[PDB]
Amino acid sequence: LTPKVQVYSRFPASAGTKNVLNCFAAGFHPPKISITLMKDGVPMEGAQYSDMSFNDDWTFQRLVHADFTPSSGSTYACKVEHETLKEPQVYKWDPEF
Amino acid sequence: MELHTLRYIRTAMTDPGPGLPWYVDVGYVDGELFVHYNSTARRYVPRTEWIAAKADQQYWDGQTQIGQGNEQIDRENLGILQRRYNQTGGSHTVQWMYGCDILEGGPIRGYYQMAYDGRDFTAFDKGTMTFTAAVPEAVPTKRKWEEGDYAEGLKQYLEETCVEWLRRYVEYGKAELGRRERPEVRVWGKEADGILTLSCRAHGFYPRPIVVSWLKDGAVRGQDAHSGGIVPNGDGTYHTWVTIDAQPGDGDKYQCRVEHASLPQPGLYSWEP
Amino acid sequence: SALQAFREV
Repeated sequence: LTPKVQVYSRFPASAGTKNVLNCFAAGFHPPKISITLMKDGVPMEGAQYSDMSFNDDWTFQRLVHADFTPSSGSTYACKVEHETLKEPQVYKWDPEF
Repeated sequence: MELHTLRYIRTAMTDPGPGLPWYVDVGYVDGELFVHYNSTARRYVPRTEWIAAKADQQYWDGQTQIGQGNEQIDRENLGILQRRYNQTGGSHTVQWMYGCDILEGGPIRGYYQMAYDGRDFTAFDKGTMTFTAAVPEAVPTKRKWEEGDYAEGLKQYLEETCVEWLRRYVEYGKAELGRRERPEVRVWGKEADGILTLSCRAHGFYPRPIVVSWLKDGAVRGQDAHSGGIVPNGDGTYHTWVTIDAQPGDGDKYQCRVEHASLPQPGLYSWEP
Repeated sequence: SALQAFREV
């Protein structure tokens, strides 16, 4: 079952203001998965991986989150690899500022 | 009416991935993660400040013993099930979910369920004191467990032990579980291909339930409106977003409404320039 | 408290 992925910040974002970038993958099976937060095509440092869980329907989910300060000049994304995907899938964060 | 829930889940995996534990085991009170065990650490650790503060070493050691016991049995179960399905290698998982719900302090639900490779396998039916076989391969498990008379002990756990502990946990974490955190909401718009997509995003709310609706002409508009559902932040709070597609130039006709326990009246938000 | 599984499948 393919992962369904959302990318969002803890707080509504503003340039130069400290925040947390989240990538949430859900609805997937098998549980093995690679989720990587990225800035300008480079992995973000300091990423933390919440305990893996699963929902009432047995499908697996994982949150990854990293402290960051969003910059206007940069693009942020989540790269996901899973057996159901022939190639890695990149999900872009919308800064909304 | 005061509702509370205690839920334990566990997973045993043949293929967790490089560096990762094959067995993971977590508990939830009112949907909030409070304990974690895995096969590498070989102990339970707290995941809320209230359980860390209020549980003593005997509690941790006692839970750790149960985790280690369950790890061992689920390792065995993975092997048993692979043989029953005539399977070697590949990716397989065993999952369990069980617990109890209380309403005004009294039990209203107790469940104990297993899945193999993501599909229902067996469940306890506490009312008939039997086990259900969801698939043909579960019929030998039903037989074994019914013949072994385990239903009495499981019923006692679900109606007594689980309930007594859930009452204790809700006391330990009463202030945290009952708190309210207000969402910070932002409306944002993007036009592409002749369509103005408006977004209403609610950041950082607790508790989890929320309603976020797009209005036009005073009326809730589910047509062309799409919710991402409710997703977690790192910190015990939640996030949601809802979009709606509009005609360019129609942005000021739409308003997002947010209904949440933290908000005595619904929040109303519009798209700024 | 968690429950120790009572028997293998």
